[PDB]
Amino acid sequence: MNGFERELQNNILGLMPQAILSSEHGSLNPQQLPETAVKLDGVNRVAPITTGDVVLQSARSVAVGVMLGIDPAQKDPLTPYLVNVKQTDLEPGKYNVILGEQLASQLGVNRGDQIRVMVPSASQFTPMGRIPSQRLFNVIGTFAANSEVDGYEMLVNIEDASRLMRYPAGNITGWRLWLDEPLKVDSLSQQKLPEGSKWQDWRDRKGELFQAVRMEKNMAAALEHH
Repeated sequence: MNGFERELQNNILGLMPQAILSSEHGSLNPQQLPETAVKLDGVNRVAPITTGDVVLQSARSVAVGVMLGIDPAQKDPLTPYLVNVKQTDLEPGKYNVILGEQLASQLGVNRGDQIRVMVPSASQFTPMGRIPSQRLFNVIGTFAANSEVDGYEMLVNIEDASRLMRYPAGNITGWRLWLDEPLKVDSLSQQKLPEGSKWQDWRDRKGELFQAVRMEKNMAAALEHH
């Protein structure tokens, strides 16, 4: 690689979940499967996460995002890129949100504004048709990492995220993994997993990027026989 793999890993895969150990169906109960029980190879850090695709509406515009619900007390890879805002302000029940700076710009919002956050996946039935699980969140700041995630990721309190996802209280999406070697997810996904758990990874969202990694090695293989 021309630094290709290193750049992909530091600038794309650094700032998004590389993999998540979730439950087979629906949400995960961390009393059933606690952090202590996450015993896995090739993993150097684990953290709880609640994540999903969201639709955002401000006073002026609409946008798509990826909600990262985190334990505010634990450092996230985005923590160094926070712009004049502390992650610990994502207190549970406050429905605060730190937006990627470009996502904030698309929405025309600044800290002190509210945005409506919808999870159409988690819609509730009514006699008048299905409505998205939704709630207003309070913008408290931004992050600026100069990465694509600036345009769509947002950080919220994990419990607030779980509520929006309509999970049972105390449940989470699963355990976010940081991998020694994130380009090896295909092999890592084959390892022994806790019963009832399922592996997912960054290929779900960045399929063509993973294909590029594979095909660029194939190219090396084919064009440099030596």
